[PDB]
Amino acid sequence: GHMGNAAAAKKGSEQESVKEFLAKAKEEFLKKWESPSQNTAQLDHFDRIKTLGTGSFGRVMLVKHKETGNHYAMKILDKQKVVKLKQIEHTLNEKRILQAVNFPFLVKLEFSFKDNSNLYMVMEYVPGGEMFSHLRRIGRFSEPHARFYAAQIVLTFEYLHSLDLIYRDLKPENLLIDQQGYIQVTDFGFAKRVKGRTWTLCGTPEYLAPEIILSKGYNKAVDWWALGVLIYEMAAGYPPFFADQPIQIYEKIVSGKVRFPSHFSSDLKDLLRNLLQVDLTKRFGNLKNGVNDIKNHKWFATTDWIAIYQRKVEAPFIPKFKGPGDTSNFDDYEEEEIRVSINEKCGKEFTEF
Amino acid sequence: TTYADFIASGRTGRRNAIHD
Ligand SMILES: Cc1cncc2cccc(S(=O)(=O)N3CCCNC[C@@H]3C)c12
Repeated sequence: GHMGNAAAAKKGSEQESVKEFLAKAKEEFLKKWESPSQNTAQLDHFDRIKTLGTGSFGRVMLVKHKETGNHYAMKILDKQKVVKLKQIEHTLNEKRILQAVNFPFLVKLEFSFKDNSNLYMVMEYVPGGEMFSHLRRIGRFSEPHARFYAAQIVLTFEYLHSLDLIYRDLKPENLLIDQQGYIQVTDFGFAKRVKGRTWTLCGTPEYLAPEIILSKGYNKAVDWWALGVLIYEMAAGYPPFFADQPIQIYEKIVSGKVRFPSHFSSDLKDLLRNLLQVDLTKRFGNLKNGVNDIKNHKWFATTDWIAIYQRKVEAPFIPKFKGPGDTSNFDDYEEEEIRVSINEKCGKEFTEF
Repeated sequence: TTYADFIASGRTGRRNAIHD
């Protein structure tokens, strides 16, 4: 067969050890989910430094904790705006997930709190920038470089899916690079506990699985489709399905056709055809052998999965870092006040935050 | 080229999710 006796035994043992790790991690997650944390700091405990990111969600600021000198990324959400945009459940869900998970590639929430006007989630500052920026600047990542990042996503999804969490938000924009060159996943607003199926239309056009577009019930396999999109985009420099407008993107996604750059290896194309598989019955990550079809694929043959988890692999790329509080790997944004009203807003809606 | 088609799409910047 493909493996001789020693390799087959080693692989089997490794796969059983994964099961043992995940069972313990699920026990720990459920204990923390039952009994969270809350109101663990306040605004005047931090110095505001610079805005690192913005969106309809609100803003993320680099802050420095006054007592410890530690830098953090503080996400600030305007409660009234969260309500107007119908994001109450997503915001509460994001905090509850972040509070309960623990994995080397998932950003750590250190504090959370709220005032009359805003919600605050204070996370570890990830100083290396967005994968998106590096990808657009470099153009494309070599297959080994793409593989290093892809392996981290595979392990992260293996973890999240064991907790029955579907991620639903994968894209280079949502992946940050830490000081050692490893990935941090950060955005959990669209993540959901789904042991079975779910139905919400959500995600980013280029990364949507066909069954989402086609308004079907869907499952964790959408994350494996999205991994295929990510690997393709990392290795090509552009995603597999693009067009001027989302509707035309969706027509390409559902077609069952994908084309590859001539520089893609045959191993990469084989993996991608099995991830970018329209037929759920055939998609890698959704078959009887689960995540193992991906981890044992030829394209990952050089990947030492435990060494990646342990962060013992030398990263192919280390972002520039001049010291704590270096913001140079992020863009510049207009600095705006953070006003907090003398009147509590939306207390009932956010009572559990 | 396919790269030129990507540039022509106008979707080379940060992409928003559907709900935006
Ligand atoms: C700057 C930054 C730096 N360090 C940690 C961070 C944690 C979450 C979000 C950011 S963030 O990148 O500002 N950011 C905003 C949220 C929406 N998705 C894009 C991205 C994940 C952090």
